[PDB]
Amino acid sequence: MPHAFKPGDLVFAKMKGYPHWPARIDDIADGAVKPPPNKYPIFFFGTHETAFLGPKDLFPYDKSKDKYGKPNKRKGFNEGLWEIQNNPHASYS
Ligand SMILES: c1cnc(N2CC[C@@]3(CCOC3)C2)cn1
Repeated sequence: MPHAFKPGDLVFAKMKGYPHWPARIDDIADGAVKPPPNKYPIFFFGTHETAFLGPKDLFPYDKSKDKYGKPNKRKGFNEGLWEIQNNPHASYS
């Protein structure tokens, strides 16, 4: 049965106005800005942007990839699909 989300988990993350997007739950570095309550730091592959999202917008990657893991015209998306599939735990700093 599912656990709560934890750093390192791979998802498609949904934001208003964008397609479900390959992403990971990030760690918060020592000294770094914490998310608001009930929110997770989401790192979007390809764009390499961070946003804070709750579980309603987080779809586990394994379950969702057949639906959401197809090329998209949007900037950074296809790079994002390569990242999540090929090196999802790398440093993208
Ligand atoms: C400015 C502000 N937010 C933006 N996005 C928020 C979600 C998004 C999906 C892929 O990367 C992150 C795009 C883009 N530009």
